[PDB]
Amino acid sequence: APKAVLVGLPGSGKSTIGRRLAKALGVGLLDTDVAIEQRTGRSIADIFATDGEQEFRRIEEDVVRAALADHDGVLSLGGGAVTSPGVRAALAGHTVVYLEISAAEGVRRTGGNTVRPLLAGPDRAEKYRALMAKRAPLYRRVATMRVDTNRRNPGAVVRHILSRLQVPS
Ligand SMILES: O=C(O)C1=C[C@@H](O)[C@@H](O)[C@H](O)C1
Ligand SMILES: [Cl-]
Ligand SMILES: [Cl-]
Ligand SMILES: [Mg+2]
Ligand SMILES: [Mg+2]
Ligand SMILES: [Mg+2]
Repeated sequence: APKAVLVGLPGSGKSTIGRRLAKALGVGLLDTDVAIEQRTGRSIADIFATDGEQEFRRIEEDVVRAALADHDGVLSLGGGAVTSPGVRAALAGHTVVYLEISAAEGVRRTGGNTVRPLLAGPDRAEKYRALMAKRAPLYRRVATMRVDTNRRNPGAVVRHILSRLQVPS
């Protein structure tokens, strides 16, 4: 089972923190979005476009649950996985690091050409605020450590992580 599960909105640093925390802990990183693409042979965008979000969430839940059982390193969950009650259930007992980010920073960090079915223009900031407002309690409900990625150098936030995993609380 994972040493740590990372959750948070798109732009919260899951891929990069993932990478640094994993190196620090000395194991592999698995991103459940990547795992979904590997298992299905499909892009996430095609699943959303052609089959819809609800089908995506069921697939995702299955993959997340498998990963929680079979992966031994750092696991990063796609931003919306926590909207699935079964995903929340499966996370019980695990170490769950919530990467918290404000809307301004998250919006800036997600504005390139990455395809994002649930975060595409116009009014991307409005869409980001809506995801944040809805998902905030869900992230909080599952997390065991929360770290602020707004301003600290990643390498830093991670220190809050390696150190924090190690001592009581
Ligand atoms: O915020 C979301 O719900 C998503 C985030 C991505 O990681 C992908 O899992 C997908 O585009 C859905
Ligand atoms: Cl790594
Ligand atoms: Cl899901
Ligand atoms: Mg990096
Ligand atoms: Mg894709
Ligand atoms: Mg299916």
